[PDB]
Amino acid sequence: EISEVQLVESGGGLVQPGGSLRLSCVTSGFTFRKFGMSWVRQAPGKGLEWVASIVTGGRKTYYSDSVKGRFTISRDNSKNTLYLQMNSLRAEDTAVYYCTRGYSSTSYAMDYWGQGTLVTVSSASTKGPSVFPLAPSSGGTAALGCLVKDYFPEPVTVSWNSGALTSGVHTFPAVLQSSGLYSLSSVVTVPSSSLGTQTYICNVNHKPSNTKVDKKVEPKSCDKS
Amino acid sequence: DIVLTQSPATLSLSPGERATLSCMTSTDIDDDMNWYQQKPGQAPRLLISEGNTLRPGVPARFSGSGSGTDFTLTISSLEPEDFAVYYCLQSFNVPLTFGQGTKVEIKRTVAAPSVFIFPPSDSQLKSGTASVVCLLNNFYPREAKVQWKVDNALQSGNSQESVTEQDSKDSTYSLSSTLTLSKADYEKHKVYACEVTHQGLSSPVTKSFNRGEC
Repeated sequence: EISEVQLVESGGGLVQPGGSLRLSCVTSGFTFRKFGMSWVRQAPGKGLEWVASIVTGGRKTYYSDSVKGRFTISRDNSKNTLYLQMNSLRAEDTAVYYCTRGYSSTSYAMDYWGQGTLVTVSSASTKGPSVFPLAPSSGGTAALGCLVKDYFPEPVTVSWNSGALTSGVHTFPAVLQSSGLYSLSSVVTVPSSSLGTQTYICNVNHKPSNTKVDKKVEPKSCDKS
Repeated sequence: DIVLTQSPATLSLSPGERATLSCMTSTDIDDDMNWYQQKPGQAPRLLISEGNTLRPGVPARFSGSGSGTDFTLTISSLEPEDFAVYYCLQSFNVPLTFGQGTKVEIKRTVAAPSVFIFPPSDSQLKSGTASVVCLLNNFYPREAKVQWKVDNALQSGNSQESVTEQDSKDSTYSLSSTLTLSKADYEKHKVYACEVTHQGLSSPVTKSFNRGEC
């Protein structure tokens, strides 16, 4: 429906420290020039943090002390578009960046939010994960999984048996390692009696590297039970 | 800058129960208090706007109250879809500032973790690293301690923990603790153990293996 307020972000992605990125947000479902707009960000696992706001007409702007002098907010009212030019980027600027609309003529309180776009600032080069088995070996149920190690940037997706296996699956949030690469595991619990009979395959997809890895997880060869 | 302090950090309640969340400000904000709900992987949603007004379309069980420096969000009777993180925001002046968040969490009965330990795979060792993984599966409540011992020596600084969101079906948590070593360091020792302490266990539980055997 054409009444739907939408704020669609773009221009995010990968950058090295010291580098630059320009975010864009294209709006619809309302008269763009009639509303103040803001950028708000959220570092992984952290809370909401306001970044910058701009008035209806675009000649007046406000910044958090964290980004002042590095970031510039602007708008083009003829294109329904809001911008965030981000210069001299640092690792601490890694976050999902949300475009938001101020709810009233005097307030930047956000009423509509975009889906957000991830910006990752790092020296690391894009790299697909290495995938290692967590072999099984408990009330007739066993645990197994895959270690999804050393990839960059976020995110990866993990499924089991091409998505046919979902019950008892837990896939952990990634942790950023001191190498600058990410790691996580995914585990699943299954009947022990199925081990060596049912095949278990973790399907690991990493869009940034265009990699897909299917790792079969089986009991160790030295396991005879 | 205006400081917003939320309380409590986590609130554990059952569906059907009333929830009262608190936001205190460091100075007056002309009642320009706003409340947001956020679920994992989604954008925040506005619930209450300046002047303590419920946003149209938002369920009637949500309400905002308070003035001066002392504000409250109340959910009269929790529904399953209400378990989430809630943030306050002052829109009185710049910089606009958010509270640090309150997690409203699903209360359930205590459940001890099932603990599993996984040595590094041959394939990982071939690439020159060793990750030892300790899995704590399906436990409640969230608080759990995991300690690593290598040849009975307590480790520190070389492990990382990760926790899932509450399970959609049974409302439990699972946690991984991963000990990371170079292959060379892994080969200097024989016995690997992870020790788990949790309210649901009558004593700590250790899972272990020896590098010299299957």
